[PDB]
Amino acid sequence: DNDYIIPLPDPK
Amino acid sequence: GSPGIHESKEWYHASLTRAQAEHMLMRVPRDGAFLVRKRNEPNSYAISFRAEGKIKHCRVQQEGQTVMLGNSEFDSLVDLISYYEKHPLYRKMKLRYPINEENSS
Repeated sequence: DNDYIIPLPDPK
Repeated sequence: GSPGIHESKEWYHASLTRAQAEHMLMRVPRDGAFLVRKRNEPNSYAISFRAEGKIKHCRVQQEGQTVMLGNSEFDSLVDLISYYEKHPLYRKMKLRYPINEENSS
């Protein structure tokens, strides 16, 4: 799963 | 400022090839930039941005009440990235690169 991510301010 | 509330036009994409954005983000080494685009429906948006050279977009969701960019709800598409513009989006990104490496020094 690449070319996409979640905008979360932390490693989790 | 004026141009952003509700109606917007300058960073969101919804016409040109969306996959072509990845080939345009790889041409910018050392940090990339932050952008957005539409998905296969009016019920979900995405953010195409990248650093180094490993192009990666994102998928913002939306409900019938408020929107959910991730750990925060902001029905406003511009206010969503407005506060997150100064704060960190992913584990490092920060939408602090509104341009490609060329004259931001």
